[PDB]
Amino acid sequence: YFRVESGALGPEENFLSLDDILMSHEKLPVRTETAMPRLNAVPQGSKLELPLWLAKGLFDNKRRILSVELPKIYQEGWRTVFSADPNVVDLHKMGPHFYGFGSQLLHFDSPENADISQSLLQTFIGRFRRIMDSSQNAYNEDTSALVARLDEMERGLFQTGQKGLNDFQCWEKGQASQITASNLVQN
Amino acid sequence: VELREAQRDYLDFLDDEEDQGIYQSKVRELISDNQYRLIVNVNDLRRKNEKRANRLLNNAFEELVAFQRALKDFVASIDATYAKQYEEFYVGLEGSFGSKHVSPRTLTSCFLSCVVCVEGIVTKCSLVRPKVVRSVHYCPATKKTIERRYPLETEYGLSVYKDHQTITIQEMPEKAPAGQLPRSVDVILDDDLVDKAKPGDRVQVVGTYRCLPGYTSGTFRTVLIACNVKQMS
Amino acid sequence: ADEGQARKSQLQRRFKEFLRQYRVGTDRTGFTFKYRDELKRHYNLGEYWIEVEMEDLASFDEDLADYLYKQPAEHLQLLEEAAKEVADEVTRPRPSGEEVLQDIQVMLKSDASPSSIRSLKSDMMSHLVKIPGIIIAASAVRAKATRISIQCRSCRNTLTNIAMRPGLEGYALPRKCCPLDPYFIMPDKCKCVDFQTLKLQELPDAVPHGEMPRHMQLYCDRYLCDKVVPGNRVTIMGIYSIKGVGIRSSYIRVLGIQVDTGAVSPQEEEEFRRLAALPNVYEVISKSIAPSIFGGTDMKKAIACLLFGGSRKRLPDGLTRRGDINLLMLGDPGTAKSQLLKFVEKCSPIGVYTSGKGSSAAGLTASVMRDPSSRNFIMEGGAMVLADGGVVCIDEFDKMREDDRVAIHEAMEQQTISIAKAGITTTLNSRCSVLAAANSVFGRWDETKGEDNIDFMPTILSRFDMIFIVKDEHNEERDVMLAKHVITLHVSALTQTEIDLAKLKKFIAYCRVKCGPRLSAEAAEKLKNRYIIMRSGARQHERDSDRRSSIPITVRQLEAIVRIAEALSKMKLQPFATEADVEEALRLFQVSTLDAA
Amino acid sequence: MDAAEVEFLAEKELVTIIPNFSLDKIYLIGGDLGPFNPGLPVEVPLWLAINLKQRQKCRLLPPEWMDVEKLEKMRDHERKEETFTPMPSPYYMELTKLLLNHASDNIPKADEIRTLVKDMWDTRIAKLRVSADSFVRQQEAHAKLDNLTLMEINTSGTFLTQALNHMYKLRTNLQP
Amino acid sequence: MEFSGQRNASYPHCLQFYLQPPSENISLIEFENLAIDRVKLLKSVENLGVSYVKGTEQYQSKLESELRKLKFSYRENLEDEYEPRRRDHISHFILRLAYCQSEELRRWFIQQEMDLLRFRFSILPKDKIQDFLKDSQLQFEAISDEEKTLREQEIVASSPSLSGLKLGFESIYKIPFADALDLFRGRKVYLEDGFAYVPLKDIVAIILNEFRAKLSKALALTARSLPAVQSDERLQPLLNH
Ligand SMILES: Nc1ncnc2c1ncn2[C@@H]1O[C@H](COP(=O)(O)OP(=O)(O)NP(=O)(O)O)[C@@H](O)[C@H]1O
Ligand SMILES: [Mg+2]
Ligand SMILES: [Zn+2]
Repeated sequence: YFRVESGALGPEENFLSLDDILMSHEKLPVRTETAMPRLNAVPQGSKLELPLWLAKGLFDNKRRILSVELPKIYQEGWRTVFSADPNVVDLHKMGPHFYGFGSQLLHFDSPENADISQSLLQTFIGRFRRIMDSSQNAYNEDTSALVARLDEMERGLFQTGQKGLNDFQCWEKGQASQITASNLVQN
Repeated sequence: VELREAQRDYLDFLDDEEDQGIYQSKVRELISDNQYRLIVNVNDLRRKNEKRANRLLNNAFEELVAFQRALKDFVASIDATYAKQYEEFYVGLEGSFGSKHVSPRTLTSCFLSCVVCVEGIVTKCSLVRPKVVRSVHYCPATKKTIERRYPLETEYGLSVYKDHQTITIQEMPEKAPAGQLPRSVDVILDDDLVDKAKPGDRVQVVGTYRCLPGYTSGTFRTVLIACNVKQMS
Repeated sequence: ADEGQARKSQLQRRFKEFLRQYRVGTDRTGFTFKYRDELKRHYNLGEYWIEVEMEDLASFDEDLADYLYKQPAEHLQLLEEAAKEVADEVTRPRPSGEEVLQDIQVMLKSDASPSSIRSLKSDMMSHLVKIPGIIIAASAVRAKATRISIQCRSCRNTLTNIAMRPGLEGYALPRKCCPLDPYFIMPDKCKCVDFQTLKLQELPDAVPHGEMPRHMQLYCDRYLCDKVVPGNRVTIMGIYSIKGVGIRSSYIRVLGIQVDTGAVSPQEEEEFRRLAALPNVYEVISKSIAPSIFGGTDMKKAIACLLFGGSRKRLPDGLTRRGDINLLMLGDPGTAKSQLLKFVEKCSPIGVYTSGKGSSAAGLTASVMRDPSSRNFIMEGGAMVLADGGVVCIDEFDKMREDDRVAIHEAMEQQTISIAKAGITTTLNSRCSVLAAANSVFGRWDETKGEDNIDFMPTILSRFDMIFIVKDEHNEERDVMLAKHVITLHVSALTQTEIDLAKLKKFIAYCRVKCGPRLSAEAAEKLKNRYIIMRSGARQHERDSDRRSSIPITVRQLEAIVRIAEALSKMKLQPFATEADVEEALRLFQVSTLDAA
Repeated sequence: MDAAEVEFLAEKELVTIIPNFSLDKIYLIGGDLGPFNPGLPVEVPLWLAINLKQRQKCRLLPPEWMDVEKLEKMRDHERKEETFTPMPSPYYMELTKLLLNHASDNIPKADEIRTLVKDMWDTRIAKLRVSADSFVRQQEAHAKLDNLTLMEINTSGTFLTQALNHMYKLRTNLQP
Repeated sequence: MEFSGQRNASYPHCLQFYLQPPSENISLIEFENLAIDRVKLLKSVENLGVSYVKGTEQYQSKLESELRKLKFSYRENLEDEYEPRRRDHISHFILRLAYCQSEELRRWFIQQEMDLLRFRFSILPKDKIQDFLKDSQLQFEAISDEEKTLREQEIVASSPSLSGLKLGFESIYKIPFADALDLFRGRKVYLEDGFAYVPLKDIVAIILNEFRAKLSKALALTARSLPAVQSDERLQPLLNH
């Protein structure tokens, strides 16, 4: 089963990826720069919240229809908090695709791009060692306390580490040669 | 003897007139209001010197004394006359502490000597009363005098005292684990911090967690020597 | 002495070999090193403890196990030192910031038979013992020194790294380098650890007739702190030692704790997922509840919904909704009411059972009293506080005084207890279910007298989600069937030699912590249209009558049906409740409260 | 690549057996083997040696590096060095498992040898952990690996390369 | 695993001895103020002297503030103190010419230099002593250190000034009596068979003496060889006033 991968960290989403489809559903705050009829009308200057896909669709580089702003968690007040000790913050109570969504805001040419990139990279480097140690060393135990705070991207790395551990333990204890049934074990 | 270089680090951090001059402005305000304590934001210190900031939080005592001496030298370099009006200066902390933010339940014996940030609800107070730091005696028949720190007769105007008070902080009952009663801790307030909180207040206290001595049973009582006190509503 | 040092060194080597050579398995499959791997994985996670088993050590070398049984204090420290030096070579080299080696705590475990407290002959001083019992008292945590430094008052000489003994005994300082009491402790150089104390009660079935139960004092250290609370039944392993002219006290130093009854293993989750998946789980659970009691299938179904409960909610403007469910049983004598209460107390993960005749208002909610030490006033928790998060069984409910039943009106609805006495004002939590049993005013239900069988006031009858009336019936076929059932139950006490109670207990806890439902839109629409009919009928009955009824229909009943719908959905681990679930919820409420009204 | 496939490669290593029967020279696609004479040694690949041992048709002889005196010196040298030391066989772990499970009856001091080989695995894995962490902290771009074996690579390697892919993507993103 | 991927050589230590000419460029105002600020420093050392006793903590505490204020080299820092070190080096070469105008002025600035050097040598941590003695020509090799405890007994019995603790913390090494010249001719301390059991401060005295000798030779060269460079001398009167 060749699941189509997410594109989010690069310059574009992958068209057929389910994760990018869910992630782009998130809402973003904006200001209306030209009045809109039959939506009755929306006057100029009105403040709104609408999905990321629609915001990218309407944002011509002239900034003729609307102008965009960063959500609170990507502004300086919160970046300062991540900088203290990134291990403690809950990136699942933040948006479930923190890095993926954050990487796509750089599209809108804000003056704060140089700060957002440094925030994301430093957060990742800060969190890495705990993911490594805890995934590689937790054998046949309740992992629910460990995996609780991890972002969707980080969770994939946890699963890969666990899989690698399990295979070696099977081989050492001699279980590796036996033939068995696959996902059709459901039935 | 690296603490002489640590004090040197703090002194050049405080001398920020070469880079937008925020802390020099704050010290000037302190002088104008005749005060003797400063409040430093840990985010600025962490930004300028990662090593010194991350060491301060895990070595509260040995690092804060160096910071106090640096402040004393800096204010003396601004005005020696003002620096002679008070025996010693103090520094308080604010900002984000990350892993050191706790409650009276999660605070345990492994936090001893760390800078900690406790929060809860105030339940009681003792009365303000003086404490002696330096005592003096004098003899008019000989123009002689003696001193001690912590015949002739005592000089109350040449001796000097400071205020002391105790309060108690309790865990938020909404956050108690199932089927248990709330836990609590004792806080010590000293000099210009006395009577800054009263019962029923919700407070957040910054301080250093420390044991008190007590033949010995090898068993101690732990208290939080406050370094700053904050209120919210 | 050098001979003593040589002996210590030799024994330490033997313990080290046990840790780094022991293996399990067969050559037909493959071998694994049991304790090396555990040390590695625990150290890399920041644990610093292991749990050695006496059976294994006894098999590797009998002499070491013998020494560790007869002289535990003298030898256990050699084992702890050995564990430390093995951990180092098993992990080294460590990354930056990790270069300093930490200390390991070693815990003990065994499969052998317990002995009662009464069995402790004083020949057992300092020998290793295993004891069962109940925890009846528990201290708050304190700090205890392991190593210290001291300084002289008059001439400022110092002594440092002074070792302090573990357990409940003290220490004394030197007098040489001066005054008679020349040294004082430096608190900044105290290496301290957590420590706690407990009191143990001998098992109710072990104490003979015509004697008191014995009781014992316990000491607790480092990773063992806040592992238990009072009322729990536990098994303890430790050292037994001492703490008119010749009296001295005695206590036990704990080395391992086992709660006779933890996180669910992956295998257990697969079984619970299977139980949630299979299609007729509701009937399976219904048959597991109180299996000896004949009949009463509807009553057993309602009890199942009580154990799983609805779901807690916090609304946008900050107010709360309670989620959990209250149930009342009322009617004839000899109908097994007390038996069902007695079962639910054992089936629930947390539960308490009390009698209405033998309890007081201050005992049910909370109390204030003076400390036996000091002179200060202190708080105490009643039954409804100890059972926070669980079920409270109130038996003989109709025999409380009026002013005492008034005391629980806050706890049953707002799930909190507000106190203002003796100069203290606080709010405590009580998030628990009430299950109650009662008789008619006339001893058994008298159908000629109607509503006069009930004299509870409306302000408490409206706080129950469901009310059941139970009447005895004299049908011959049921009587013959019941008689045969009872007789074979008695006869099969020897001959005896779907879900078990233990399995069901763990399953309930798992479902409660992981799953929280909500209504589907159409389900809410259906329930809305039903509620209007129900209110209209109740109003017309009161209008037609000359008398107002004791069991009202209010918005609390609308909430009650929603809570039952959520419970039914929770048994199947489904995120949304459906019209099928609302149909069953309405059926259960239709039987009980509308037969009572 | 799974542990099963790494073992499949390890089974090509040659070992010495003493047959208890007689057979002519046999020609295989991979080479010529034999002749086989009773009571006299011959070289064969490990997959064949294990199979004949199970069916009670031969005796195994330990490889010359499987010796307590040799393995002690190797363990000490490995613990002392700051890097990965070269190894007595590229497939030392796999060969140890296969021979000691089937051929304990012919290999003296087997339970000593198990412990000595386990210690080398424990040391080398720790070095790999430190290297991975250092690679990410310093944001490095290339590294060298001259004495790692294929089982040791395969055990931990997938995690590391998966993490490095994402990190390289985060640091470049400001310049499409 | 093994991974793959300029002014340090100029001044590996804050200490410097002016062997190499800085073969580079300067601005007019730059060399002017580099020298003139040090003139203020020379006066300031003796102003501190008239304030209170030489070399005490009061001296130490005030003196480092002068250096931080005046941007010249320090107790040695790990960041770019090489810029203050080369400024110190360059400005030292510039200072050779001002107070060579009279021998009394030469001796005056030499004396405050000796005081400054003695202060710096008083500040030194152990690692500085260990690396500078090996990285400099100032080798002064030690011999047979295990015998120091026989001299812990003998010196203590034989000396009013020295003590057993000074054997270790003013760490003792063996060099001749002549390197402790004032101590043998005053007969102040334990020396035996022509050898002295010596702490660092004697080698500091030798450093100061050879520094004075080399500097005096340089001042003679300053008096003699300089006229080709003297296309501008406008600062010299303002400097000698
Ligand atoms: N259906 C039944 N199955 C088994 N035992 C039953 C049943 N009904 C009644 N009993 C027996 O009834 C006796 C009394 O049980 P109990 O629980 O006190 O009923 P009760 O309704 O609470 N009686 P009361 O306290 O007078 O109101 C016990 O000995 C039970 O075994
Ligand atoms: Mg009964
Ligand atoms: Zn003394």
